[PDB]
Amino acid sequence: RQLINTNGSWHIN
Amino acid sequence: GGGSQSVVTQPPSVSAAPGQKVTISCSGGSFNIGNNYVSWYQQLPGTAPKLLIYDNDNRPSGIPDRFSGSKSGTSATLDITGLQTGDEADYYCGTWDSSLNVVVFGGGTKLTVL
Amino acid sequence: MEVQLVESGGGLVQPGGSLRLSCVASGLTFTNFAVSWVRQAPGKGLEWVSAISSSDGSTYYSDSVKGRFTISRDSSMNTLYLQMDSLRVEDTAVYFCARAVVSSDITYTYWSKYFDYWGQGTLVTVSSGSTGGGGSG
Repeated sequence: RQLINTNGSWHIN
Repeated sequence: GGGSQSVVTQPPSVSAAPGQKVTISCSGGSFNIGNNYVSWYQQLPGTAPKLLIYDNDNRPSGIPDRFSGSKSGTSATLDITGLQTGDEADYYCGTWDSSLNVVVFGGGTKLTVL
Repeated sequence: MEVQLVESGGGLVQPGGSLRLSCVASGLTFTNFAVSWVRQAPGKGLEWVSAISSSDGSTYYSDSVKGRFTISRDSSMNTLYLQMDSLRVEDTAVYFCARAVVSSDITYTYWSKYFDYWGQGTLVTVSSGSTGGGGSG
């Protein structure tokens, strides 16, 4: 998929 | 308070007789439904909300296929066929909003089966 | 084994006061998931409030609770908390603990955040008993 699970991180920026 | 406006809008109520089909839509904007993935929840009276659909159209393991979701543009829709009295509940779509930086939930739709 | 996300600490409090909610997972893991608190005011819809990352402990808040609420976890690894200070009547609501599945594309622009399990929730009522119109909120 285009999506990739962050494995527990609510956000990344 | 009284009446108001929502970031993501849903009809206040939907109804149909047992066996019929019902559709609940969510209308948002580019920063929420337009660019992010939508999920749908069933909140039975006095009950913990439960996930019905995730990533626009996926169904979690224990959810019957008469529940389905789709996304188009800044809009999303939840389809429920073979309506049953146990389906009476409040339904919410949910999505990340890249502008407000919160998961925004639609205003809610009260499903009556009659 | 029963599967449970149990919240508690809800109660009646005067505006300006404080409360601490706790959420305890049983029969489910927090490993590889984030966790959020979501509330529902009297007769209203679901509103996201705060979240914590199980990975690095990063914390996040809606603008309406910033500076007043504090989300945290302890070494049990299956428990989180929501300290609520300087409470306001509009903070009145049922507070749900909900496990989050989080994903994004490689450029961190497109996001998928959904809640795959929720607790029954705990009720928080902030009022002096005086409201001018029915219940508090």
